[PDB]
Amino acid sequence: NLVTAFSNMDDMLQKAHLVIEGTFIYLRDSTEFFIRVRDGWKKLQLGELIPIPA
Amino acid sequence: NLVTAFSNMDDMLQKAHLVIEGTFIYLRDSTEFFIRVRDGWKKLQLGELIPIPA
Amino acid sequence: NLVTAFSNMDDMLQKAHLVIEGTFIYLRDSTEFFIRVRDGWKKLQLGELIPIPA
Repeated sequence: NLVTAFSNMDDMLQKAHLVIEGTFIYLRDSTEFFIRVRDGWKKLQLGELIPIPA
Repeated sequence: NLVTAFSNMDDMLQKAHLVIEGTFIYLRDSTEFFIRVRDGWKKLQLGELIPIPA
Repeated sequence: NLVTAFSNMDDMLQKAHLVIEGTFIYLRDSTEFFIRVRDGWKKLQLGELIPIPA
């Protein structure tokens, strides 16, 4: 539907049925993103962390 | 606005006016993602399929 | 929450507190995408512009 999150990848992996296909998944611990697709997930390619200006 | 989908890329290509710029596009057949932008689309870089745990 | 936008990267960089972590950020001028994460942003890897069919 939109975007949800999990503490980490393993939490995401065990809750495949709680996420509808085509939804974005944020991993709080690693600040990474995955997408729930048919029969699994796919990792979104993200760049290096851009620190917030002072 | 958010996220929509098409069966495949060609269906997406012929419906450019049905998707507002800045929207995410899921291709059901290839489980790929595109983003509708100014004057076209851009393919989102996704990783290999991560199979669901047994 | 979902998706928002800025004219360009610099406008985005000065408004870090206007975007909640886990939100997608579209840059109108460069038609690029970033994601607001913990302590900053991360650039989404996008492909070359796919022109709209005539």
